[PDB]
Amino acid sequence: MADRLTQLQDAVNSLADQFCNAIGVLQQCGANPTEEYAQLFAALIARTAKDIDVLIDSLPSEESTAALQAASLYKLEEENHEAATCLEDVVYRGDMLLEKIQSALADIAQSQLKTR
Amino acid sequence: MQYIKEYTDENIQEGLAPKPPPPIKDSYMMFGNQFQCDDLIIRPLESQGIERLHPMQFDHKKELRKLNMSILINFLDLLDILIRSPGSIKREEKLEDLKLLFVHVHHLINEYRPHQARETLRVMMEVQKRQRLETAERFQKHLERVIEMIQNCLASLPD
Amino acid sequence: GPFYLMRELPGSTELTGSTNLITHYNLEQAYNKFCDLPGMIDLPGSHDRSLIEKPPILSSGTMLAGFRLHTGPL
Repeated sequence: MADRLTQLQDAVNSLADQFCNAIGVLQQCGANPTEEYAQLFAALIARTAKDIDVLIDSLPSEESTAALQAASLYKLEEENHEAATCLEDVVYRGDMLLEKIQSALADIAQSQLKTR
Repeated sequence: MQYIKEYTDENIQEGLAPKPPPPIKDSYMMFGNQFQCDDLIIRPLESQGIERLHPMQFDHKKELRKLNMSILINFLDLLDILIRSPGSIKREEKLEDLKLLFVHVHHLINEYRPHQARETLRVMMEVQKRQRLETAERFQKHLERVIEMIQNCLASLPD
Repeated sequence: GPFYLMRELPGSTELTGSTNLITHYNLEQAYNKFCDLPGMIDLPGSHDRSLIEKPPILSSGTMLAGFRLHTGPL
């Protein structure tokens, strides 16, 4: 969904689920196997921890918050209204030209039928 | 399955005798399992049912960086507190403590979304203005083509 | 500075399952000994309703008696 919040939340959940099973799994199955798993698990957990640190810097600071955004929207609302008027000023010129040319063509057709 | 009868039977009759709809309530609503209390803050509230250890500043970023080490250190402390004391009761409070920590991270992270939600709203207002201007200019351009055309016709007619 | 909700870990090595529980519980020499008594019993006697005795154990007038019952020699 390309959302910062979704990615951060997902990473935390994997760590919780991934580490709860892993500790239990270590207790579950006992030379070569125990040592390799220790590194494999430490590796992932370490990777997840690094990822979490990277994520925090990306989010916006205390400044330019929601109230400020609403304030920004205000000034913007007035600007939008003006923009709308532009098109309502542009229109009706085509309408008057169109009614003029319809009157002209009706007059031409009438003259053509009356000259007979 | 059961429809209401004694509040609906008085509908087929004319005049102003039909009852008005109920005005808008300003009290707590008891419908459903959920409490659904009126005028609840949009942000989730941890004030009730959750202990508060948060700072006056209420900055998520400062806490997030500190919280991460604490959950991790506890994870490591919970690993060996089992061997240091297997029969001790404090292990399940540590899990609970861990559960409390899990309740906190999600609660603190959710703080950002309302601000994030507000940002989505501004582009909609902003994009239309970016779109409306283009339509007006395009319309003006189209009209111009027509006018220069009728001037060419008016130039070629009387000669 | 301090992390949130740090506390004191327990006493460095209390009673665990990582100790040698037998040598701490003074049972070493019995194991070092140990690592049929019917036969042991057999040496004292001959060999070793054995169906009946077990059933009796599963649930769980000496002079006068002799006088009362007489058994023919031949």
